[PDB]
Amino acid sequence: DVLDIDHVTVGAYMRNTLRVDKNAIREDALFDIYRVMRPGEPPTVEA
Amino acid sequence: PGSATVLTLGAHMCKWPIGDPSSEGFTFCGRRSSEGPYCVEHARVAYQPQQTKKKSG
Ligand SMILES: [Zn+2]
Repeated sequence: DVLDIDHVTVGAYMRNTLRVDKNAIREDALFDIYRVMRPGEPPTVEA
Repeated sequence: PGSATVLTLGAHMCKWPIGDPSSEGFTFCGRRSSEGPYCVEHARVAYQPQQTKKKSG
């Protein structure tokens, strides 16, 4: 069980997207989304 | 009772009042309480304990 991705029918676009993002934990993604939505404000896990 | 009156109150000292200002003996703690008006022993009783507040922005 390694992978099933060739270069003729399927692409590695989804896999390549996991190497450009620097966010790993869900809190990091939530903070990034909050910063993108409400810029210039200290994000918190509750808000 | 504290160890400093209302006159000998320097910088980086406790300022939590004890007693009544209109009474005979009214002083403050006067301890190592830098980076804050009140002391560490009273900072948790003065401010809102367990700060849990959030809204939208
Ligand atoms: Zn005090």
